[PDB]
Amino acid sequence: SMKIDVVTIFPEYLQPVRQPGKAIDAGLVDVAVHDLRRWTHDVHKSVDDSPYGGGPGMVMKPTVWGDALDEICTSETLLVVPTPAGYPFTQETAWQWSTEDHLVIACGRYEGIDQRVADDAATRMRVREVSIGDYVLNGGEAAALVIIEAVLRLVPGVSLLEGPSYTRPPSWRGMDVPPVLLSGDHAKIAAWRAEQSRQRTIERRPDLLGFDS
Amino acid sequence: SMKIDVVTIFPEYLQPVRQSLPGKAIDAGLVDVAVHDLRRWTHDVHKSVDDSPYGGGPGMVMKPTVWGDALDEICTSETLLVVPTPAGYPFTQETAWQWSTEDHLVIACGRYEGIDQRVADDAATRMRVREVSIGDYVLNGGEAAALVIIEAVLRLVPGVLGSLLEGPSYTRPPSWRGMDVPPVLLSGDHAKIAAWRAEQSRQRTIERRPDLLG
Ligand SMILES: NC(=O)c1ccc2[nH]ccc2c1
Ligand SMILES: NC(=O)c1ccc2[nH]ccc2c1
Repeated sequence: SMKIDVVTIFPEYLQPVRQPGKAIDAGLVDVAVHDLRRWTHDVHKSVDDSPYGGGPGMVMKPTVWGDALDEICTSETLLVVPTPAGYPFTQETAWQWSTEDHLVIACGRYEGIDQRVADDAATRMRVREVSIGDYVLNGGEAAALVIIEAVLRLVPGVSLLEGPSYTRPPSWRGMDVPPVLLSGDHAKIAAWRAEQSRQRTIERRPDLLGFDS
Repeated sequence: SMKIDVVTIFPEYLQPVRQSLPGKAIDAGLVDVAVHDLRRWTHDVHKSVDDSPYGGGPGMVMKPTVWGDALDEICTSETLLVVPTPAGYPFTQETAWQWSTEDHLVIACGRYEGIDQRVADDAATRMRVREVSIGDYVLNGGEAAALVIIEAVLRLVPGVLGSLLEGPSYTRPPSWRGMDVPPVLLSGDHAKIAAWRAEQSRQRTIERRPDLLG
């Protein structure tokens, strides 16, 4: 069983998590979404301020985050902070996190979260700053959705690129399913599929096989 | 001015990003995101979208006749057809920049073990097709990848927003739970601040992303 808390200033953006939806329905995992502004005290509910040292944009204040995480996290929590400057989130990471009791995902907006939030949390719990890929999102919420989906499907009770797949009809718009796939010859099918995967990995992801680019 | 059509068997997944678009950008006709239920193009009363894989194996494959009809209706010769797949080329910020100038993106969201390959192969004979992965992890389907792609692309579209890793950022208060903001940031020596940030970036990139440094 796993508990996931997501903290965000846009809780409505996390609704796609209800599809993970079937997983929540079957009660293996519970996912709860929290509005960060719940932990503000001024009437303007401010969560951001200009950066020390200058630069464009705003930084999320540590005070509000600290109060939220104080309430939501325990010492057993794995605190996950999406950020383009994070360690890479990979399938290995997803396997690792799949056996955790409690994930808390802190979703940043603006130019990021004051670094002391993660630093303070790390004195009490395990903290993981991670990137889901080399592109810029408008905030951590889409990353949270990717992480949740990748992790939940590995929870107990829920190399080379995959080649092309085919299903019926065997001829469509004058394009035939590769004949070997209709042959029923398991050895020849396995071989053809390995060759397809090789071509595809070399072409699209040569890095996976230890080649440049 | 970009139109994005997304085709999926879970259209509700994409509704929050649809509603997150700034009214001003929609009012100015800079952007439109439309989401379509793939089952609109099914042929049978059971609204079947998948079938068993030729050659055997686990899971199911999405039917080419259904996808073929959907894309026939939605795509034109000017369309850039995006197909999220773990077997794709990597989607990066460079990709997002390239696609941000397109008039029409169509994102085909697959489930199970993928879409019959003839769908993309046939589409590629009359439009540009891009199979892409958003990272090295497995999702249940393409919807979360579509969300990522839509966000990354649209924030580059002129209007809709109205190397090395970045280092740490700080804001008020100057002291918090025993941790001080690095005094250099308060120094008013902006050449020194820039050099400090550069070194923080170098150290963080070495620690977290050595791949970025050859
Ligand atoms: N690529 C990422 O993982 C990423 C990019 C931008 C972001 N902004 C807030 C969180 C976040 C994550
Ligand atoms: N990592 C990806 O981009 C990814 C993983 C699994 C998927 N299933 C369907 C589309 C898709 C994309």
